[PDB]
Amino acid sequence: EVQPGNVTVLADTAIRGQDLDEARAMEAKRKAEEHISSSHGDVDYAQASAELAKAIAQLRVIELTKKAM
Amino acid sequence: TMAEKFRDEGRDVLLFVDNIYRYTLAGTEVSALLGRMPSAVGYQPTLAEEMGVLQERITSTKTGSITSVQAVYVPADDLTDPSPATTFAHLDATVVLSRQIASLGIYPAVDPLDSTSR
Repeated sequence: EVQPGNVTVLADTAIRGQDLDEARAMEAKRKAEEHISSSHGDVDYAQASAELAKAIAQLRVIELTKKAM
Repeated sequence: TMAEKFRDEGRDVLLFVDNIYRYTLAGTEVSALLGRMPSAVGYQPTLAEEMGVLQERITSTKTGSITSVQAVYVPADDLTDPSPATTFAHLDATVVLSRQIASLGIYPAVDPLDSTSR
């Protein structure tokens, strides 16, 4: 887009067409039909969550401190 | 003794005891003066026998029946204290009341994960 005194190029991140975007959409439908769920990549949250789940297990604190709740 | 007289006459009776824990506490108060060595938590050595010799005659029989409700104090809310622990075995239905439920204003404060019945 060339303007009176400015010019801006609204580039995009990946090759765009119709042969490609259609394959992307086909796979987006396929992953929805067969309930295919990928994992995220967050190894940090994964380790922290596993330590937090193991630490809180069989803890039974509320039976012990007589917190009425 | 009065409940037993009414039972043997062929009737069927209700017997309400206001707090049976005091019956063993009064024995604990006197035990050491009778010259007997203390047991687990200062309780008399004959706790289970003093308790059984009473609760074995409060029963229904082929000639007549006694239905009984007994309040049982548990000291310091400790359900494992020797006295409640030895009392549990002598009852058909045990209803266990808890302070952590009463403090919520939920009355009667029965604990349904500990109340049980034969």
